[PDB]
Amino acid sequence: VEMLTSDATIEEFPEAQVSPFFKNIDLQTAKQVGGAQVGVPILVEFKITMTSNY
Amino acid sequence: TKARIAELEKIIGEVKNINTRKAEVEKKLAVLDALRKGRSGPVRMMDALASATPKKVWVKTFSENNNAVSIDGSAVSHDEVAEFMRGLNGVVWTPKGMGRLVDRRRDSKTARVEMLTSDATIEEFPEAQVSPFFKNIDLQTAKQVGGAQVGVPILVEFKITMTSNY
Amino acid sequence: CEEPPAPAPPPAKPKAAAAVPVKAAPTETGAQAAPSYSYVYNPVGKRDPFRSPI
Amino acid sequence: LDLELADKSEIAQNLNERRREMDVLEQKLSEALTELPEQRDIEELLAQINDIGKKSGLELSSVTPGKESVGGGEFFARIPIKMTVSGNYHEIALFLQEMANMRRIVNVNNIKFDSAKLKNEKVVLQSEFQATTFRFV
Amino acid sequence: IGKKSGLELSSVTPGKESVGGGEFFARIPIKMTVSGNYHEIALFLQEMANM
Repeated sequence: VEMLTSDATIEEFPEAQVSPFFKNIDLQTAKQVGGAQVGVPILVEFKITMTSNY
Repeated sequence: TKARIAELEKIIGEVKNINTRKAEVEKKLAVLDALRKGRSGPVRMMDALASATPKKVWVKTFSENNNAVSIDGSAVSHDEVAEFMRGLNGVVWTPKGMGRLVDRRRDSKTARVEMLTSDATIEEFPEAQVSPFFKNIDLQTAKQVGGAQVGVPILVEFKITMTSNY
Repeated sequence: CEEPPAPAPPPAKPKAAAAVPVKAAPTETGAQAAPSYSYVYNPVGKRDPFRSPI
Repeated sequence: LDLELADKSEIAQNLNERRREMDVLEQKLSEALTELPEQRDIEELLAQINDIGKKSGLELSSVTPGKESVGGGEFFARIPIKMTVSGNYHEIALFLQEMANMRRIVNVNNIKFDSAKLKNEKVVLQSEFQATTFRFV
Repeated sequence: IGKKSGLELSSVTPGKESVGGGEFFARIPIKMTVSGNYHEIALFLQEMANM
């Protein structure tokens, strides 16, 4: 779904953390899609990439 | 007059009866929140079935190489991990060597818990010391994992690497 | 004017004094905390692991 | 009569402010708070955080206020402050313990820190501590 | 006493008061970090112990 930024290969430094099991790289993108007169979604489409643990 | 003045002596009698009890609930409970941390303290991160536990608290992974031990653990707060780190050593580490085990950690190819920073090869200068037997290189990382609505751990996940003596 | 105070009464203070007092409270109250402190911590302990693995 | 009517509104308001925080102080098994006195001075909290940071030797790389937690209490809006300081482990333990010994309502909670040097050629720990004070609603 | 002993005072770091280090006293620890010669640090120590 090419609303999305691309990619999946990099090197990561932790800023903040809540799951000890997951290394999210970043919220790669996010765009609030409104819709039209035919219908809504209105919400925030997004994309994330994340390496877990082991 | 004499009616509502009485009303007000009573309402202020309340407000004072009030204000002095707050400063004691206040402090009793600050104590109570130290103590709940004093009962979480002796307890956890990582479930096991052991009669006696060799460490003060439980931890996660332990992997050695007959020169250094790269460990993986968790502690109750900025305190028990400070107690644990003080019990070992403290070091100014400098020229680090990168080696194929680091990338096997980035690869996930050697099983561990990738909250952790990597590495296990460097050169160490002592800052402070408590065990004459152990050269801790540094608290490689530490992150307080909160949990979710399905459950807690709330504690501070951490990682350390340490070469002993002999 | 009003005098050393006013007349007999002294007077008028149904106005001064009535749209004053104040309301006092006076709030003999909201000062400084000792707070309070919690207590630490429960272990006896053991060995297991970690005896065999070191 | 008219001054006493002043005292009645004053003390009724002080009663409301009791209910406000005495009943919050009687709160139960869940989350538990620290004591809440009316601190009501924020900029001095930021300033004193900067000072304890400086005397601990830490570089304060970022202080970021929060949003008030509109559903974090019926009688108090919690404002969280996320602080971001770098230095030695001893110095960040120090910074934390000084903020936990302050005379203001900066309840430090969820802590984190990590090694800020990519290549890891010198010791350095970036630290991000979360600490909040509890304004009224 | 650091300066007259010839030492470079690379860091002085106060502590936290030891809330459970006494019923009648809060102990404040101060960690001092000075560099020089063995004779000079022995000196610095003995002067602080004679203060």
